[PDB]
Amino acid sequence: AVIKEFMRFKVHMEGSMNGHEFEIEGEGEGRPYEGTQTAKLRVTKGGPLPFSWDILSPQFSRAFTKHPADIPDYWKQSFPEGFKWERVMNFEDGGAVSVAQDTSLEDGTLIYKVKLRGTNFPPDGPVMQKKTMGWEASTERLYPEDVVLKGDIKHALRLKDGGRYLADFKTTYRAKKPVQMPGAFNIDRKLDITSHNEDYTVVEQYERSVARHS
Repeated sequence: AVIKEFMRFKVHMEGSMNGHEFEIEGEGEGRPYEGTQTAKLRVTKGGPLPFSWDILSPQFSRAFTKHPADIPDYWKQSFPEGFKWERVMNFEDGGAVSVAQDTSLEDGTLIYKVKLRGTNFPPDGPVMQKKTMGWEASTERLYPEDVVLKGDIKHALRLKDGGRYLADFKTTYRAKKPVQMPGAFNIDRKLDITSHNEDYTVVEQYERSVARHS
C-alpha cells in the first residue's frame, strides 16, 4: 500500500486576493486511514496577509479521509501518481476564489502545489477586514462523473459579531490514473485553526474528515 498509516506532506501556495500577491510554504502530517491531519504554514511573501486566513485554510488534503470499507477511496487509489483538484468558492457578498492544486508523491512524502486567485471581495467585508472566526463543521456531497469526482459544499464562516457568512464550494477531483469509482457519498469535516502567531504569518491547523453514506 502506497499510502501508509502515517504520512507527511509539504505544501507550496502562490496566490492573490483582490490583487494582493502572497506565498505560503508549509508541512503537515497525519493518519490517512483515521481521517486526521495537522499542518504548519508560514507566509513567505505578502505577509501579514491583508485578508482572513480562513480563505486559505481549506486549500491546504483528501488523501487523509477515513472511508468505510464499502466506499472505494478515490484519492488513496490514485497513488503513487496522485491527483489534481480545482475549486471555485462563491461568497454571499460577491467574493470569488478559484483554486487549482496538484498532488504528487516524492520520496515517500506527499507534495501539494496550490494556485489561488480571489477577486471582488468588498473592501469592508468580513474577508478583507478579518472578521471571520473559522468554518462551521461541514458536509461535502460528492458524486462521480465518468472518471472524476465532483463535490459541493454549502458552507459557512463564523463572524466575530456572532453572525454567519455563506459560501458555496464546487470542487472537481481528477485522479491521474483509473481507479475504482465510488458512488455518491458525503464527507463530514471539521477544520480548526489550532495556533497562530500574532499576525497569522505562522499558523497551525487540524482537520478531521470522514466519508459516509448518504
